Amino acid sequence: GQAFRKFLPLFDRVLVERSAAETVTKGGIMLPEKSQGKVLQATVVAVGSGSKGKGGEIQPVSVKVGDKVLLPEYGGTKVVLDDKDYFLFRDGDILGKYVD
Amino acid sequence: TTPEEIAQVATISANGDKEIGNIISDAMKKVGRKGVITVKDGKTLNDELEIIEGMKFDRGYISPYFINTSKGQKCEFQDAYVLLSEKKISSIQSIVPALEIANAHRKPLVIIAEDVDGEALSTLVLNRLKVGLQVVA
Repeated sequence: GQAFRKFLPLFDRVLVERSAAETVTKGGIMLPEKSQGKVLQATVVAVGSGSKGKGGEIQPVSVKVGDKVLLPEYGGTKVVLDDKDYFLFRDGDILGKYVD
Repeated sequence: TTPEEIAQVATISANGDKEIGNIISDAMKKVGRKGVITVKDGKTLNDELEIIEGMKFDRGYISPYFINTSKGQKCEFQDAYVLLSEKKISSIQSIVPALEIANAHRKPLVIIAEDVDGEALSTLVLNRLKVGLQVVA
């Protein structure tokens, strides 16, 4: 796997940083801080070593560092790193990734 | 057929008081002969006539942060957009496009609703105070 700011997740756990939630719309109308919601869009910043589905073989993590992914509404766990937020997820919990 | 006869009738029926007849004839001339006139208690010595034109209703603003004129502690706009709703406006998406169409045309917005709850109130007052767009509820 790959470690991000001295943190290597184990197994198939993936560490993501949630993107900045919107605070203004296209026409200039700006939003309150409470009603921004929880953003489901993030970028994969760290990948685990991969879960051992069967003995004698290792299954790598499908996503890689630098891929824009769509997080589910539920299932993440809190990670604090130098007073910054990050979220740990399972590999199968990520709904999909953005290619460009 | 003449307002003088109306003044005479209102003077005679009010125990010979000429001022009551004059003010009733003035009200008849102002709001029409078949008009809505209501008698109210006064806090001064002499009776007075107040003519209320347009639409007036006994409802105020939702939040006291919508005040822009400090002379009478009222809120005044000229050539303003008005939005109306029979139901209570609650969600963010139900109030944003009205703000977009008020900001794009650069016109004031007054929203007549039942009640505006916390999230839409926060959106309205934050857009009023931060960027300076004009809106009342």
